[PDB]
Amino acid sequence: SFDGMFTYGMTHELNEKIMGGRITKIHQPYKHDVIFHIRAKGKNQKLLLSAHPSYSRVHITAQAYENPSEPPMFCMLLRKHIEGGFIEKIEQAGLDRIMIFHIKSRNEIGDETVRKLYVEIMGRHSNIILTDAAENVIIDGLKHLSPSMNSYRTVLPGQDYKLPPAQDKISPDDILRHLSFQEGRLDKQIVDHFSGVSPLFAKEAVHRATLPKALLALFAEVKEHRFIPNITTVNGKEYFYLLELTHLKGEARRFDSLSELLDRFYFGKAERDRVKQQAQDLERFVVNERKKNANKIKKLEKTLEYSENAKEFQLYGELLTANLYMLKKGDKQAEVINYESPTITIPLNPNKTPSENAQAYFTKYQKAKNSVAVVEEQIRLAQEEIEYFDQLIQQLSSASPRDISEIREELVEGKYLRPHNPVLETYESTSGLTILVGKNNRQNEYLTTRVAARDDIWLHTKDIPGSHVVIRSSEPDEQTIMEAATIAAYFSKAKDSSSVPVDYTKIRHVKKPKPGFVTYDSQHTVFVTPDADTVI
Amino acid sequence: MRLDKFLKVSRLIKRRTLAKEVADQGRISINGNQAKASSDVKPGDELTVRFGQKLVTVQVNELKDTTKKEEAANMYTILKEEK
Amino acid sequence: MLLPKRVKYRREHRGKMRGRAKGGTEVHFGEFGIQALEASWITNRQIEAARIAMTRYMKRGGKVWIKIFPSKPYTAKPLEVRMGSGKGAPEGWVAVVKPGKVLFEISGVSEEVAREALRLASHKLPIKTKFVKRE
RNA sequence: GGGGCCUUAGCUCAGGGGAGAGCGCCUGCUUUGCACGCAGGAGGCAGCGGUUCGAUCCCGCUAGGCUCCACCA
RNA sequence: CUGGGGCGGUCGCCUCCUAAAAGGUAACGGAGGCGCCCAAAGGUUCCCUCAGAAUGGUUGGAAAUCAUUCGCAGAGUGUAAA
RNA sequence: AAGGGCCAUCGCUCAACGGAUAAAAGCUACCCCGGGGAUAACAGGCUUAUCUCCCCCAAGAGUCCACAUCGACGGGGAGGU
Repeated sequence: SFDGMFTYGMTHELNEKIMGGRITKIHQPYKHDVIFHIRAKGKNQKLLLSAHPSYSRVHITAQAYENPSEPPMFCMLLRKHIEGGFIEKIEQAGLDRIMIFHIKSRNEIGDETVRKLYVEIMGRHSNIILTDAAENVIIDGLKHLSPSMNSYRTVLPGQDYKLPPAQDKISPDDILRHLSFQEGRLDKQIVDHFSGVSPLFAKEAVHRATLPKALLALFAEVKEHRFIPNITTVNGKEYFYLLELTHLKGEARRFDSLSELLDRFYFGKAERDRVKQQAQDLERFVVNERKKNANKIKKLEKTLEYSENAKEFQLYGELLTANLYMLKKGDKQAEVINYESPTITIPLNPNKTPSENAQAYFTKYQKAKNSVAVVEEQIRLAQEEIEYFDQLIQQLSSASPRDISEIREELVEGKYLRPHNPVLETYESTSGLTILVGKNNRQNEYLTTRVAARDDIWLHTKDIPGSHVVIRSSEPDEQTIMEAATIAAYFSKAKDSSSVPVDYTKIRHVKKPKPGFVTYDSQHTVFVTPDADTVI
Repeated sequence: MRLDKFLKVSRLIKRRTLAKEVADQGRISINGNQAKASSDVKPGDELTVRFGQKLVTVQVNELKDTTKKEEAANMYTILKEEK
Repeated sequence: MLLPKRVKYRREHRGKMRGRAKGGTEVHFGEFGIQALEASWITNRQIEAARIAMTRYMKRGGKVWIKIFPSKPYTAKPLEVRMGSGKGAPEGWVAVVKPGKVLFEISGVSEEVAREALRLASHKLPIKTKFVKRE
């Protein structure tokens, strides 16, 4: 996104405001992020800079996020040589993803001095540097970089500043001259000709189908500041750029300020992605446990198929006790009839009595019975766990962070893990009603028990796994009855499933019997389907 | 202290192993004298170094062991680069 | 295996079991008790053996009320060691007992059951005993 | 068994007035750029007791580990 | 010195128990401390009386400081114990 | 006058703290003398923690059944290898 084009746009459009901006205050809220509260054009404004590699940028934010309690070294060094400054001029560094502030300020003796603040936004190896005007000597540096990387340039203070090697790219037909359009995949190699390029921009321009026209038109657009700062969302993966989206299916939201675009982008992505990392790291573990339990019961089942001789021994003991008068002590076999009048030949111990033998058959029946009962109990345990984790994964798929924070504690309580009234969440409903729900099992149970009566109605899935939701004393019309089905089908084991039946039942028959093993009676069921955010 | 330890704490070289490796190659020197990883150092020392062809000359200002990141480079100063 | 949680001195002199008991000479918490006819030291393993014995014989029976607690520790040097070089390390815990002293009581249970249980306990104990009841 | 040393984040370290420095593995993100990164796995004084307003920091008891010794007939 | 020696540990002083109701009393018996500190932590004159608990009361919070009745003493007494 | 005496006072963990010198660690199986059963290795003796053996209560095992045979937690003795 942050191409040389976006850069150059910002260069002019911020000099629009901050000609000679008086740097009133300096702070460094986060590691690779710095705030200036500047006074320009008779107004105070915020100026965020970021060398944070993926989020490295520059911005002006209405959200002065948080000035730190600690003044760090870099912040204080900026205070030393820039505080109370004066932003004479801004420059674009020749359209590379780099910017320059030509700044003035009085030294410790009131003699006016100048400096060149450089902001190189390269991606993973962005940086912020401060330099002398005439000497070009570096004075400060955010990411000191020693030449063990055997690189062209160097960061360290005192040294003469140097810029990166500017590649051999014509920064602004010439592509049809230089590049052989037969090459294909030219969205790659427009980077090989132009300076300010994203593969996003290159692809969206190449998809306009010989297309020098698109390049020239868009370059004129940017040069004229004719762009439209919007954010694009191609099924998630929210992207943004000066130009709108060109072809893809993604949603678009437009803005008046690129600065507000950056605000509304990064203000979430700072932590949304962290929460996603946590969620996925947890989901992996949960799936490992559920998969493990499934394979465990597979082991138990395929083991069970080899010790199942119970009924034979039962029937044998029955027959022997029935025929305990024809039988010698010392015999090997017994031609015996079943009480269908087959004739079975039961083996014996030629040393034992028939009483002893029959009792041994009863003993073996007892034993096989016991072992099978054990295995069936273990099966029940494992299947309960598997269903618990399957519902859990459904919830985690249809989750919010507010419920994920509760789910973590639920599992730490279950001791699968290790390291207060907000329960429910609701939206609009039919009949101008409110329908509350909880993606967390614990919050759902809290709502079902403590937030409603017995005669109220609970609406959930009529199927394997889904959430639990209801309105406070849910006794509204069939409109609300069918509206609850949409909310049920949305947050279910199969979202967007157009054949999902919802079960509506009186809370008086809601079984509060692992956790969330809630059975139900006094129930009816209606085939329904998922819906949109209009379900809110 | 020792050269390799000094290089690691000053973050010239990221691994003491690599410091030892280069000193054993003898790519570097001190005060015009070829040196080794066990070579003693101190403030005021003038250090010649190589990175392939990139030759470097630096000056030693301080030395320690706790050496957090940005405070590392305070330990010394660049002087000159050749090739 | 009873234990005093905390103690001043982990090492004490042993002492002398002269005379009869001060108190605890008669059942008053329970009905049917046992008392001693000698003097000796008694250990947590002994008392818990007797306790679990009577409770297994009784299987739900009423209440017991042991009347002692092994406060005293007793040391024992390690094995195959010369004399001297400090006092030996503690080993366990001990209750000291005079004659005329009641050890275990019983209530909630008939006399025959009580007498049999206390017999069983006496055979786990070292000393001579007597069956007793409340006045 | 005896004596000495050690037992702090995943690893290595410092620090009687409130445990914080660096580094690494796996995963994820990430990108135009000459190995220049970021987030999470996670960051917790071996334990017990005592003195102090307080303890990693003083004392004592015990466990785990490393080294030394466990000889004369 | 040594319940043979060696290795270990200790070697002087203070407090308690052992110690057997004067005193004293051993052991490689049991527990702990000292190799100082205060120029006011001394002298004198005059003054008054503690710790904790329950009530009420911002920040004040279980626990500051507060008034409040109870309160031979549970506190303090430079430091170990008597 | 030097120097000494008297008075006051300083200098030592001389800590092995009534301090042998201002000044000092080890091997001896190549060893030697004087003495000791005042003191160790073998054996004897006393003890018997330990060891061996015997026994008590008896839960429990023993399909059932404490005691055919085993015998937990616990207890008491003998012997003197």
